[PDB]
Order: sequence, then structure tokens, then C-alpha cells
Amino acid sequence: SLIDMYSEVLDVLSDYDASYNTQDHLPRVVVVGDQSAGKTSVLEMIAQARIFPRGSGEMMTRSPVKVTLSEGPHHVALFKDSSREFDLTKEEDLAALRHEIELRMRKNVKEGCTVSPETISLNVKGPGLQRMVLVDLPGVINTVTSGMAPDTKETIFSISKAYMQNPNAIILCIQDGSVDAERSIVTDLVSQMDPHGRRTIFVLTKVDLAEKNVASPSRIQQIIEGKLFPMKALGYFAVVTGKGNSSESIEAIREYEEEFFQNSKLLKTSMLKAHQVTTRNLSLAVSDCFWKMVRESVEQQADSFKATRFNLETEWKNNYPRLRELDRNELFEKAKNEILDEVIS
Amino acid sequence: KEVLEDFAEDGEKKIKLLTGKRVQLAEDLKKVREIQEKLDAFIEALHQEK
Amino acid sequence: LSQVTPKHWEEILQQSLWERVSTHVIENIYLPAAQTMNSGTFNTTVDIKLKQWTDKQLPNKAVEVAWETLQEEFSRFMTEPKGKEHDDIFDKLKEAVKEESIKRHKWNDFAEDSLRVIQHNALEDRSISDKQQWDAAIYFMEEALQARLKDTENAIENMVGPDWKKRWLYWKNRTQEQCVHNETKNELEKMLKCNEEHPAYLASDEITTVRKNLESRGVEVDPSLIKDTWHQVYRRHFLKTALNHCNLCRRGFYYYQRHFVDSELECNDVVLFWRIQRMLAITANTLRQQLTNTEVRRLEKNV
Amino acid sequence: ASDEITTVRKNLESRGVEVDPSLIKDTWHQVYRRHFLKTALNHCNLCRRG
Repeated sequence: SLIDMYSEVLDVLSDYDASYNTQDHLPRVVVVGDQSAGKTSVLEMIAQARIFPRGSGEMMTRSPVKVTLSEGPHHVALFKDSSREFDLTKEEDLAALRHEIELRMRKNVKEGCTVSPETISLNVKGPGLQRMVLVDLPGVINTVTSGMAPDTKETIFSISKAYMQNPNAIILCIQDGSVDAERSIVTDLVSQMDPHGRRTIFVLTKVDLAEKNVASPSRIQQIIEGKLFPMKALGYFAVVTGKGNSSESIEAIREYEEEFFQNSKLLKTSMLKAHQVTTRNLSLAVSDCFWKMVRESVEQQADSFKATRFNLETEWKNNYPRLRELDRNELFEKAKNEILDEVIS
Repeated sequence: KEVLEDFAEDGEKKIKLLTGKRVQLAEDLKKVREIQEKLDAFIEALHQEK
Repeated sequence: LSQVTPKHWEEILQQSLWERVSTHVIENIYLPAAQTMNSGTFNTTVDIKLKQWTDKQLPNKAVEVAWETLQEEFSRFMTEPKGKEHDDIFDKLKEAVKEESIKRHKWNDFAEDSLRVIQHNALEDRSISDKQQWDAAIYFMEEALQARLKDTENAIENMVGPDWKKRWLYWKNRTQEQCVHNETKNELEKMLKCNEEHPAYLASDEITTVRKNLESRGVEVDPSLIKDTWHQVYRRHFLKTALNHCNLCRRGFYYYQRHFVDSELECNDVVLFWRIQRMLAITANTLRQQLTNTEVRRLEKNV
Repeated sequence: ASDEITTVRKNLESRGVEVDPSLIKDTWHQVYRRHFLKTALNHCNLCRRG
């Protein structure tokens, strides 16, 4: 609905302005994750459909995907360059869509590289879906894979930094709950790049696995309440991505996560706030904050665009008052007609 | 007529041949106006929901 | 106070408002746009600058100017000495009430928004149908240019001094720095004479060429001083060039009457100044009517 | 020196003449040689009674 137009506006802005002079004035959602950190599961959980390719420890996400969640009569996903609709309600179409996405990732790869910086805009429709735009990025690997290009890690870092360059962009960090914050570089980079924390949001995965590992409650509470981390963010949320299997259904994972947290002793002991868990609470808070920032930003952009267009029109009148503006195609038609006239003359 | 049809099917040649202040002004105005129209529709639809 | 002829109010308001904004208009708008030789780009820059300034700053300045003029007449009438018959006991009470009334004064908030559109449409016209209006704009431009030229001459005279003929008559001797500035002036004179359409900005290699000629005269001058002298010289030269343009444009109304766009006598400046003069006349009349009607009741209420 | 060439070239442009730096260098070499020889001749006259 509304977010469909917002996504279209962003796409046209990127095409019109190759640089980020104007693209850095609108809010955005940036997602950065490590290897096997459940970044794909979290994005799939929000989209309520497993549309990304799955691999046994291999980084299937070889190209960034701009996944857009909108309001639609049916839960379907549509490519920007292709009109072939894919029904996410059927598992057979989901598998075909995953293969198509992987094929698009390989096609966009240039010569001499493994991961291409090009982003593919995907519109995932569905009734009741949150109206927001998500960005999928390749996982950050501590050790460079032998089968990948030597600059793949640098390309991933550059893409994440370019996305984070927008002062209104919302940071969505994804890591693993079984790995300490000192063993991951992504959390350090996020804290360094956002000293204020006015837009940083941290997402922790495999919370059930961490609890089954007998994690210290103090560390979990400090992470959620922002004590261990020097940065002071708006808030912290924890979600469960299941048991880690690549074939588990989304509905079973969500139901299991809700039951696990309902019967969890930590929540009933009031160690962690009840509204700081579950994906529904996080999605609602992110959507409301993102939409409010979009409303203010779009008003400023609309006034600026109107003024800019007025200046262009004024220049046209001053230079060419007795002429009409035509595009490249129309000028070609006018030119050929003049040629035919000269032939007759 | 044959030459024009071949030229019409190749937009790259048109871009190289059509370089001028008038051409750029028209193209930029079209793009800016198109973006502005989308922004107006987005703003109006957003504000009419409530 | 309301028994004064409207002409007196309009003359005071027009002169005060014009002098209040003349410096900002000429320096911040006219000068940057006049650098370009393209009339279309020149006009486009002027229109963009006008819209930006008018939509936010013009109503505030007009309100302050109108209120200040009302304050001058009102405060004076409170303290006008009526010869030897003037009483002094009431003067203390008059001043106390005057200060309190001024603090409680509050101009209409909707006047600023209404006037913004009013002068916007007034300035949007680009046709001069009256021959006398064209002549009036020329005279108005000449007076404004002469005032700016006199200030430029004063700064140049301070940096250099009187002419050798004049300094001999007055028995004044130039200082060493003054003579240095005079030599720099001669160098800039030759540079401007050769290239009559030199850009306002300077270049490093130009400074080196000027400095070497100064060394040929046994004078060492820092690049900063040369840049400052060049700025003043260019301003004076541009003002003189505009004056010559005014003389050429004096008989250009007939050419403009036939829309001789192809003719090189494109008196864009005269049209722009005429728009400003017309806008000032409308603004003065509108403020006079508002002062005579809108704010009299508020003044009475506060009293 | 290069800046000397620029100063000479600008004076030539003031006369409406465009000259390449190579030509200026060649002319300067011949002029300096002639000037130096004349200077030596003046030195000979002074050194006559030396």
C-alpha cells in the first residue's frame, strides 16, 4: 500500500541520483549479520515466509536483496524486473522462488568477483504484513572462504557502510546468542559507527539455545538493558530462530518460541521485561518509529522537490520561452519529420 | 525510412547524438516531476488512512 | 496622529523601507547574478533569490520598518515642545505610559502571511507599459548607483588618497603604503583596460604577473593586498559600466516596446529595478492603510 | 623559470599574440648570448686602462 509507493520512490531516487546526495535523506533499515548467526531466519520470520536459499553452513546470500513487505490480497512475492508472481502459501513455489533468487544472485556477479554489490528490489506482498522496507546483506565471515573472492569480505563491509551512511537509517544488528560480544566484530563496528545510539537496534538470535547452554542471567540482562554495551540505544530485543534447522516451518518456530517464552522462568521472575521479547513487539515498535520518521522526511523532500522543479522551469522560461520540452524519443520524431520536409523541399 | 527505423531501435546512438542543454533540462525535469508525483500520491494516501 | 496627509506617511515609509533593504538586495542578489554574462541564467538566479528572501525575511523587515515609523511619529508627538507654553509635569507621565504601551504593542500576525502573497504577485509582472515608469526606474537606479559609487570612492580614496593635482593644491603628501596602493591601482587599470570582460574572481598566476611588475618598480606587495585592491577596483569599474549601460538604455524603451529580444540592449537591470520600485510603492500604500486602520484600535485598547 | 614564461606570455596576449614556451626559450637564449657578448665588450673597454 503506502510502503509500495515509498519503495518505488526509493528505487527511482537511486536510478535518478546514482550518488547518495539525496538518498541519504530518508529513513532506511540496514541489517548486518555474521555467518550462521540466524540473519536469514530473522528476516524470514518478519516476512513470515522462507524465501531465501538455504545451505548447510554455506553463505547462500551471494547478492544483497531489497525485500519489501507490503499489504496484498495474498501472501505472494514479486520481482521488480519480472512480473512472474510467486505464491508463498505453497511450498513448491517457495522452492522455485529460492532457486530463482539464487540464479539471480549468480547472474549479477561480475567477472573476477564472487559477491556483486548490486541490490535486487523484491516486493513481498501479504495481508497483515508490516509496512516497511528491509535490506538483506551477505553474512560477515571472520575467515575468508577459499571458494569466494579475496575482496568478498571487503565488499560486504563496504556495502554495509554505504547503507549505514544515511543519518536516518535504522541499524538492525543480528548475531548469535551462544557467542560472546567480544568474539564478534559486527557489534563493535555498530557501536563505533553510532556513538549516540538514537537509531541502533540489536537483535539476538538462538536465545533458546543460549538458555539451554546455561547462559549467565547477568550478561543477558545487561545486553537487553544496555549496561554491558557502552552504547546507549533506544532498546534491545531477543527473538528465537528455532533449533537451527534449515527445513523447519515458520509457523512451528513462531509457536514454539511463544510457548518457550511463556513457560520461561526468566520472564516470570521479572528479570526481563515482558514487552522486550517476541517478534510481534519488535516489529510493531520498528514499524511505528520508521513510519513516523518517514512522514517527517517525506514532507521536507516534497517541498524541496517542488522548489527544485520550479527552478528548472524558471531556467527553461528564461532560456527557451518559445519552445516546448520534449524527451529523447519525441526529439527523434521531430528531427525525422524535419528531415522529410527538407527532402521534399 | 530504413535508417530511421534502425536508429530508433538503438537508444544508445540517440544518447550519444542527443547531448545539449535543452536535452538535459527536459530529461531532468521529467524525472523530477515523476518523482514529485509519486511523492504526492504517497503523502496523500498516507494522510487519508487516518 | 491620524489627521496627517497620507502622502507624508507614504514618503516616509517608502524611503525607510528602501534604505533598510537596499544593501541586502544589491549586495546579496544583484552582485552575484550580475557576474554571469548570460541573461537567462542571470534572470533565473534573481528569481530564485527573490523567492527565498521574500517568503521568510521580507514580511519581518516590513513589519519592523512600519512599526518603527509609527513609533517615531507617536513618540515625537508625545514629546513635541510647544514653545514656551509647553508643560513639564505631564512629560514624566507621558514617557512612562509610552514605554509601557510600546512593550504591550503587538502587530497583527496575519498581516505577514497576507502581504507575502501580495508582494509576490506584484513583483511577478515583467511588462512596463508606461514610458514615464521606465524613466523613473532609470532615475531611481542612478541615485542608488551613485550612493554605492560614493562609498566605493571613499574607500578607494582612503586607501590611496587625493589625485596628484589635488594633493598638490592641498599640500598633502601620500604615505609609502598609499603610494604602493596607487601603483597597484595603475596595474589593475591596465589589466582591466586590456580585458574589458575579466571575471570577478582572481587567479594565482595573475597575482604573480602583477607582483613581478611591482618588483620591476622596486615594490614588494603581498598577494592579500592585491586581492583587496582588485575587489575595490572591480566594484568601481562595474558601477561605472552600469552607468554607461543606463545611458545606452535611456533610449532603449522604443526597442523594448517592439520586443527586440535579438537586440543586444537587453536592459534586464532596468526592468528588475522597476519591479522593485513598483513593489515598494504598493508596499508603502498597503502599510499606510494598515497603520491608519488596523493598528489604531489596538493602540487605543492598550492605552 | 616557468613563472617567467607565464609573465611574458600574458604580456604577449595583451598584444594579441600567442607564443609557445619553446619559442620564448629559444629567443631568450639568443638574446642572452648577444647581451653577454656586449657586456664583455664593455668589460674590455673598462679593462683597457686596468
